[PDB]
Amino acid sequence: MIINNLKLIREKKKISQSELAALLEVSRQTINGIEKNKYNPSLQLALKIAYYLNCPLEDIFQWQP
Amino acid sequence: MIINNLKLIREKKKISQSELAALLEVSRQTINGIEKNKYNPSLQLALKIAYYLNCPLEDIFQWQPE
Ligand SMILES: *SCC1=CC(C)(C)N(O)C1(C)C
Ligand SMILES: *SCC1=CC(C)(C)N(O)C1(C)C
Repeated sequence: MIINNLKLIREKKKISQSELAALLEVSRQTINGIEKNKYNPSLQLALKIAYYLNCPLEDIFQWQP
Repeated sequence: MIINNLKLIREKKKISQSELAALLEVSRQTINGIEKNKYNPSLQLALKIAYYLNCPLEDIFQWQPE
């Protein structure tokens, strides 16, 4: 019930997974897992992802009732 | 570290803790713990809070860059 646009946005910005993972200090596998909807990040990791992609968080992770 | 403004925004909007809790389907203790900086709201809960408070999530929850 959270939609995410992480892969689309990352790719539009021409950032690789390995590049984003290093900024975030997480495994590339964890970025990939999020992109593929296998699990969601904690709030802090989500905020760091938004910070390093320079997009509002709700552009990347969307919830709606 | 995340700094949050939930108390301030909630009270400016005249929403009580139990009111917010009901709307979000969580306990009042959960809302209070976020506001007393005990408790870490999940990404989903944070998104629900931003949705109903109708503020950008980063107005409510701010990561301190590090
Ligand atoms: S930062 C917002 C943003 C950038 C871009 C990748 C061009 N987008 O499609 C959105 C609007 C998400
Ligand atoms: S929605 C943004 C917002 C509303 C109000 C509660 C009046 N605020 O102080 C901010 C700017 C957080």
